[PDB]
Amino acid sequence: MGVEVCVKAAVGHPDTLGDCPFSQRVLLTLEEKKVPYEMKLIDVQNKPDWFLKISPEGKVPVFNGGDGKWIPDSDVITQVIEEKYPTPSLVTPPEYASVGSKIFSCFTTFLKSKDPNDGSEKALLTELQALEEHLKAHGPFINGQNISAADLSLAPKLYHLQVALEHFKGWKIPEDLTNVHAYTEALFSRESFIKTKAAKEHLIAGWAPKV
Ligand SMILES: [Ca+2]
Ligand SMILES: [Ca+2]
Repeated sequence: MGVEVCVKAAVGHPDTLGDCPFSQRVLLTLEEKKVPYEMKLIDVQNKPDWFLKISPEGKVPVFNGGDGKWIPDSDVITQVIEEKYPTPSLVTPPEYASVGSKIFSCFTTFLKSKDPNDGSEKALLTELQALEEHLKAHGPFINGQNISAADLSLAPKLYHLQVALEHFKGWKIPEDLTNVHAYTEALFSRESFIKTKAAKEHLIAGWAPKV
């Protein structure tokens, strides 16, 4: 049957797409593979019962590939989509799987930090520098000329990084990391990314209580 995906609505705005980066990874995957799908927005503070019946732990995103079940976990979901819709191939080589894997967590720790000298900035910078070296050697995407799964996993997280760190801390990725800047400027301007990203005010609102 028809492909369907449940994703988070923006806080306080039930008919507006939210900022959940795992949801966005899934949506980016469907968009780039040109798969038709229906999107269902879930108010995670007011979940509807029909949703609780198919997602009993309230987990979002969940994906229905037309095979009579709803599955969680954006890793698993994007692999299922890869298997079902092989072209374009978004397979990322295993040796590039962990590229930028610590960026989001380092970002969250630095964002929530209220002590300038606790070392979280240095850690974030170290991970960004690793991304920079990888992109220099193997760019422009994580797997060269063709976009792939690792890009679609990483781009939503870098979007959070840029918007939230600039807003809350007035912090920006250093300009000498030119490959990272080319990377984020390229990814954020893709039609798929513009279509599936949160409005910045909603992303900022989402981070406000956590900060
Ligand atoms: Ca709304
Ligand atoms: Ca915006």
